[PDB]
Amino acid sequence: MLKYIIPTMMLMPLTWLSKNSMIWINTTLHSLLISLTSLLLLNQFGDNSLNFSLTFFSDSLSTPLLILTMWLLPLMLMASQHHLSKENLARKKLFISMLILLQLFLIMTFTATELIFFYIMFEATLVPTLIIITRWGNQTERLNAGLYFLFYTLAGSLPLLVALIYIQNTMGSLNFLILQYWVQPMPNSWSNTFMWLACMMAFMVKMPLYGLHLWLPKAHVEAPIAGSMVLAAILLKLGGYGMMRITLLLNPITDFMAYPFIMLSLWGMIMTSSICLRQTDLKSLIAYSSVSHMALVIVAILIQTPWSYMGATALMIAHGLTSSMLFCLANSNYERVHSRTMILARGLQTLLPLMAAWWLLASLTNLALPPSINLIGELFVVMSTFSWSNITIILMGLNMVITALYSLYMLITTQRGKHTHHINNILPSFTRENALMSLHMLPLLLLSLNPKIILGPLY
Amino acid sequence: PGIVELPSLEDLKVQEVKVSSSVLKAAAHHYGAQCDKPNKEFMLCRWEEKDPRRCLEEGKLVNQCALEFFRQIKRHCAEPFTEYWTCIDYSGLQLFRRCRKEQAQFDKCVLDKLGWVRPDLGELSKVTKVKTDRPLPENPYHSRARPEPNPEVEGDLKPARHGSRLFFWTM
Ligand SMILES: CCCCCCCCCCCCCCCCCC(=O)OC[C@H](COP(=O)([O-])OC[C@H](O)COP(=O)([O-])OC[C@H](COC(=O)CCCCCCCCCCCCCCCCC)OC(=O)CCCCCCCCCCCCCCCCC)OC(=O)CCCCCCCCCCCCCCCCC
Ligand SMILES: CCCCCCCCCCCCCCCCCC(=O)OC[C@H](COP(=O)([O-])OC[C@H](O)COP(=O)([O-])OC[C@H](COC(=O)CCCCCCCCCCCCCCCCC)OC(=O)CCCCCCCCCCCCCCCCC)OC(=O)CCCCCCCCCCCCCCCCC
Ligand SMILES: CCCCCCCCCCCCCCCCCC(=O)OC[C@H](COP(=O)([O-])OCC[N+](C)(C)C)OC(=O)CCCCCCCCCCCCCCCCC
Repeated sequence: MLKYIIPTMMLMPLTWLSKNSMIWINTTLHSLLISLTSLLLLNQFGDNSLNFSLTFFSDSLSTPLLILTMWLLPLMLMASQHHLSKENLARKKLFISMLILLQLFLIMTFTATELIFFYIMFEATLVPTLIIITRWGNQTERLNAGLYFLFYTLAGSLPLLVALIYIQNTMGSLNFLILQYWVQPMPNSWSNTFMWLACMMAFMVKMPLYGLHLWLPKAHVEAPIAGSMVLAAILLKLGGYGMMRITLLLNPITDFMAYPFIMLSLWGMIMTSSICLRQTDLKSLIAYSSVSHMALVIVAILIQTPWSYMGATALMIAHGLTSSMLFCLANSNYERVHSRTMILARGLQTLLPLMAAWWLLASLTNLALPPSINLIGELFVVMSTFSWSNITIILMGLNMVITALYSLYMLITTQRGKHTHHINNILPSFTRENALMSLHMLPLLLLSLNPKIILGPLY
Repeated sequence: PGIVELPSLEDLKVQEVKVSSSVLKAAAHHYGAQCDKPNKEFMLCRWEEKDPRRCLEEGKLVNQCALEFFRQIKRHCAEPFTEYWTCIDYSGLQLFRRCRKEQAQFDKCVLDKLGWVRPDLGELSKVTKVKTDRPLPENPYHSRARPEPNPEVEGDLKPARHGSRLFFWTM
C-alpha cells in the first residue's frame, strides 16, 4: 500500500512548496492522479485477498472504501476552496494538510492487516477531523460539537483498546489473516458479553447507532464542507468496516447479542427518517438521513448473512457518494443565502435549473431509485432481513416510504414553489459547483453498470 | 528444634585460680612467657571450634598450667612478688609505671632463681603457630547444604526472531 501512502505523504511538500495562487490546482491535480492510481487495488481474487505485506492487505471490502477515500480528497479541495478564499495562506495550507493527513490515516486504516494498527489509525482519524471542525467551522457550536465528536468516539473506543489487547494476549496475534484461521467460538458468558460490547460499541458510535447518534447532527452540521464530506462519506464507514472485520471473532455470541441493537436500528431508521420530515436545518436533515441509512448497515452486519454484507458494503459506498453530494448541494445554497434554513430560499429551479437537476438526481439516488447502487444495497439488506424475520419488511417498507418523503420534500422546499422575494443574491451556478456535482453523481451512476466491484468480499 | 547439649557440673569442676586481678597483672608477662603453649592451644581451639563445650579439657590445662606457674612463684619468690603486686594493687588503674623498682626486684629474683626472662615490648602480642593433634573442624558453623545457583547464560547471541514482535512492528 506504500505506492499509495508515499504519494499521499508527498502531497505535504506539494502543498507547502507551491506558489500562493497554485496550492489548490496542484493538490487537486495530484490527488486526482492518486485517485486514478487507486484502481490498481481492483486486483481481487475469488479465493484470496490482495495481501501486500505483513502490515497491509486489501480484500474487496476495503478496495471500494479506498477508491472512495482517494476520490473524495479532490472533491473536498474543490468544495472547500471558495469559502477559504479570503483565508490566510498558511492557514489555508494547514487546512489542506489536515485533509491530506486525514486521507493518509484513512488509507492505512482500511488496509491495516493487524487490528491494533487498525485501532491506532482509526483513532488517529479523530485529530484532523476534530481540528477541521473546531477551527474552520462557521458557527459558535463547533467547539461543543467537537467535544461531542471526540468524547463519544473515545468513550466507545478505549474499551475496544483493552478488548483488542486481550485478543492479542489470548490468541497470540491480531493479524486478520491469522484470525481467519485461528478464530475460536465465543461461548455464552458475561465475560464474553462485555467482550462483545467492548468490540462493538466503538463502531456503533462510528456508524452511528441510534441513541448514540447525538454527536452527528452537531459534528456534521458545525463543520466546513470538506469536514461534512469526509465525515458522512468515509468516517461513518469506519464503523461498518470495523464491524465487518470484528464480527469474525464474535461468534456465536453475536447471534443473540445483536437482538437489542437490531431493534435500536430497526426502530431507529423509522425515527430518524421521520425526524427528516420535520427538520428546518437542511444540513441537519442530511445528517439525520445519514443516521437512517447507516441503521440499515448496522442491521445487515448484525444479521451476518452474505446478502446482508453485500448490500451493506454497496449501501455504504452509495451513501458515501449520495450524502457527500447532498452536503455539497446544501453548501451551494449556503454560499449564496448564508443560512442553512431550508424554508428560507425556495423555488430555486426558477433560478438555477441545472443545479435543480443535480438536486433531483441526488434526491432520486437518496430515495433508492433503481438501478442505482443505493437501491442495490437497500434491496439486498431488505432481502436478507426478510430472511432474518418475515415481519421486518414492514419496518423496511415504511422506512422506504419515509425515505421517499423527506427526499422529495427537500426537493420541493428548496427547489419548487414560488421563490423568496427578498433574496436577490442568487448567483448563477459556478463551473466549480456543477463540476463537483458531476464528480459526485457520474461515478455513482456509472457504478450501476458494473456493481460487482462495490459488493464486497463475498460477491 | 533439638535439645541443647550442656556438659555436666562434674565436667566443669577444676581447681580455680583464686587470686585477684593485681596478682594476675603483676605476674602477667612471665605468665605469657612461661604458660605459652597450653594457653595458645586453648585459644586456637577456642577460635576454631567456636564452642566452649568443645574446649573444656584444654581450658582445664590452662587452669592446670596457671597454678603450676604460681606455686613455682610461691616456692621461690613469694616476698618480691607480694611486695610487687601490693604496689600494683594500690593504683586505681593498676599502673606498671608506678611500680618499676618492685618490678625490678621481682624480675631479679625470678631471673636468678628460675631463669625466666620477662618478655620485651612487642613479644606477647605476636601471632604464633600452634601444633595440635585435634582435627580441624570441617563445618565449624554447622552450616547445612547451600542452594544450587541459577543456570548461567551460555550460547552465542542470535538476533531476535522477527524483531520486537510488538503488535505490528517488523523490526
Ligand atoms: C461506460 C460508458 C457509459 C456510457 C453511457 C452513460 C451511462 C449513464 C451515465 C450518466 C448519464 C446521465 C448524465 C446526465 C445527467 C446529469 C446532468 C444533467 O442533468 O444534464 C442535463 C443535460 C441536458 O439538459 P439541459 O436542457 O441542457 O439542462 C438541464 C435542465 O436545466 C434541467 O434538467 P432536466 O431536469 O430537464 O433533465 C434531467 C433529467 C431528469 O430525469 C430524471 O430525473 C428521471 C430519471 C429517473 C427515471 C428514468 C430512469 C429510470 C432507470 C432506467 C434507466 C437505466 C436502465 C435502462 C436499461 C433497461 C432497464 C434495465 O435527467 C435526464 O435527462 C438524464 C437521463 C438519464 C437519467 C439516469 C437515471 C438517473 C436517476 C437516478 C438514479 C437511478 C438509477 C441510475 C442507473 C444508471 C445506469 C447507467 O444533459 C447534458 O448536458 C448531458 C451532459 C453529458 C452527460 C455524460 C454522461 C456520461 C458521463 C460519464 C463519463 C465517463 C464515462 C464515459 C461515458 C460518456 C458517455 C457520453
Ligand atoms: C547498498 C546499500 C544501501 C541500500 C539502500 C536501500 C534503500 C534505498 C532507498 C533509501 C530509502 C529507504 C527508506 C526506508 C525503507 C522503506 C521504509 C518504508 O517505507 O516502510 C513502510 C512502512 C511499513 O510498510 P510495509 O509495506 O509493511 O513495509 C515495506 C518495507 O518492507 C519496509 O521495510 P521494513 O519492513 O524493514 O521496515 C521496518 C519497519 C516497518 O514498519 C513496521 O514494522 C510497522 C510500523 C511502522 C510505524 C507505524 C506507526 C503508526 C502510528 C504513527 C503514525 C504516524 C503518522 C503517519 C505519517 C503522518 C505524516 C508525517 O519500519 C519501522 O517500523 C519504522 C517506522 C516507519 C519509518 C519508515 C521510514 C521513514 C523515513 C522517512 C520519514 C519521512 C516521514 C514519514 C512519515 C512519518 C511516519 C513514519 O509503512 C508504514 O509504516 C506506513 C507509513 C509510511 C512510512 C514512511 C515511508 C518512507 C518514505 C517516505 C517518503 C515521503 C516523505 C514525505 C514528506 C514527509 C512526510 C509528510
Ligand atoms: C459509547 C459509550 C459506552 C461504551 C461501551 C463500551 C462497551 C461496554 C462494556 C465495557 C466493559 C469494559 C471493557 C470490557 C473488556 C472485555 C475484555 C475481556 O477480557 O473481557 C473478559 C473479562 C473476563 O476476565 P478474564 O478473561 O481475565 O478471566 C479469565 C476467564 N474466565 C472468565 C473464564 C475466568 O472481563 C472482565 O474482566 C470484565 C469485563 C467487564 C468490565 C466492567 C468494567 C467497566 C464498566 C463499564 C464501562 C462502560 C464504558 C465507560 C464509558 C462510558 C461513557 C463515559
